[PDB]
Amino acid sequence: SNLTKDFFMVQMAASYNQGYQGFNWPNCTKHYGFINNFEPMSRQVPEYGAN
Amino acid sequence: HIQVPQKFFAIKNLLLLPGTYNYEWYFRKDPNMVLQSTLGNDLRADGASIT
Repeated sequence: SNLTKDFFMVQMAASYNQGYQGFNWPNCTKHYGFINNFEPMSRQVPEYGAN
Repeated sequence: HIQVPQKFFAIKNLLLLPGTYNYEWYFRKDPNMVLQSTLGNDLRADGASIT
């Protein structure tokens, strides 16, 4: 996704005390948490040039 | 843009001390092994490639 290496680590260290060890799916995820609400996605559009 | 783990059990959660270390690894290019398919056809004949 667009979310950077700089700032995904800040969100997982604040909310779930991860970082410096393995990123995993955490045990206790709240309703207003980060990892159960984060939804990355991707599409592919053509070039749309002259032709 | 992917992030692959380290699955070898001896050095997957090891704690290092100071020192300078070399870390070599070999990756795959076989599209039948790298990729998955729903129908399960050959991906070498039906030409799929990863670079």
